[PDB]
Amino acid sequence: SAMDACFTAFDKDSDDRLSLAEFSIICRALFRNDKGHIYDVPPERLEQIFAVFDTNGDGFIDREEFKFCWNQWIKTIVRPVNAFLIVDVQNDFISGSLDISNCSAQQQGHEILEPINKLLDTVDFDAVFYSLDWHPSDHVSFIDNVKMRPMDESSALDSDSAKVFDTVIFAGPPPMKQRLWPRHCVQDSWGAELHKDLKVVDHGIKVYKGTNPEVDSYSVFWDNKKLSDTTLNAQLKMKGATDIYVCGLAYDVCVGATAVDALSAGYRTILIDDCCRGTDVHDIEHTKEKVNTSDGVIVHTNQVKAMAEGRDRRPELGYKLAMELKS
Ligand SMILES: *C(=N)c1cncn1Cc1ccccc1
Ligand SMILES: [Fe+2]
Ligand SMILES: [Zn+2]
Repeated sequence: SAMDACFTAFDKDSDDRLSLAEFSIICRALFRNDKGHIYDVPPERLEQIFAVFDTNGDGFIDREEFKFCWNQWIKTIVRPVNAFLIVDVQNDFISGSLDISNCSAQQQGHEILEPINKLLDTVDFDAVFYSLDWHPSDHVSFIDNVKMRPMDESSALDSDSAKVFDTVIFAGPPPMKQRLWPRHCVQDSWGAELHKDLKVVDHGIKVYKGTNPEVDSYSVFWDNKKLSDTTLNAQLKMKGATDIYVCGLAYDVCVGATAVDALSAGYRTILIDDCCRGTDVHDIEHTKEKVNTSDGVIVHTNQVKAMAEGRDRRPELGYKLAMELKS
C-alpha cells in the first residue's frame, strides 16, 4: 500500500518508472531537517545512489526495482533503529591511573557525564551499550608487564629502555605493535568501574573488552589485530540496529577505533563530539577526518534527538546505506 502511494507521488512522468530527475526529488524530500534546512546532495552522489537501485541499468527505477529501495533504504532513513554506545567511561580514564586530563591535550573527562546523562534522559534509543575495558593483571598493554613477553627484533625499545606511553613491538608471531600504558581497568578493580555518576539505564547492556592477556582491544568490536570480536555486532543485529551513536573516552583511541569498526561493519555511524574527550589535539582531528571520509557524521549532543527520531535525516548516512546495499 503506502509505498505504491509514495512511488505514485514521485512518478511525475506517470510512466510507471522513476527517472534520475524524479529520484532527485525523492532525495530532497528525504535529506532535510525539521528546523527548515534541506541538505545538499552532490549530483555525482545522486547518480551513485540511483544506480544502486536501478539494478538492471535501464536508467530508470521501476516499481519492481523500487521495492528494494523502499524496504531497505527509505524505511531506514525515515525510521532508523538507534543504538547508543558509551565507550569506556571508567574511573581509570577520568580520575585514576590514566586520567585523560593528564594527557597532552589536558581535556577533562568528567565533562562528558552531563551531556551523556541528558541524552539517556531525553532520547529513546532502541539499545544502549556501555563498554568496559576489562584487562587481566598480566595484560600486554601495561608497562608493568613488558618483561613477560619476548620483544621483536623490529622494536626500537626493549624491556629495559621502554617507558610508559612508548610504543614497542612484541615478537611471538606475528609481530604486534603495542603502546604501553599505566596499569588500568584491571578486572574487578575500582579503576574498571563505570564512573559513579554515569546513569546506567535498566535496559543497558555491558560489553567487556580487552580480556585476552595477549592482545589489546581499544575497539568495542574487534581486537587490535582484527582476529576476535566481542558479541557487540551480533547483539546489534539481534536488535535490528541500523545507526550507531558513539561517545566516550578516549576520542582518539577507543572511541575512534570503535567508530571506524562500526563503519567497517556497515553501520550508519554518528560520533557525538561533545560527549567525547581525547588525549591529543592532532590525533583527535585525524580521528574526525577518518570518520568523515568514510561517510560517518560528527554532531553535537543537541542534534541527536531529532536525528534518532528521524526528523533530521542526514545525506551522508543515506549515502552510506546505499553504498552498503550494493552487497
Ligand atoms: C581507549 N581509549 C583505551 C583503552 N585502554 C587504554 N586506552 C587509551 C586511553 C584511555 C584513556 C585515556 C588515555 C588513553
Ligand atoms: Fe586498555
Ligand atoms: Zn532499471
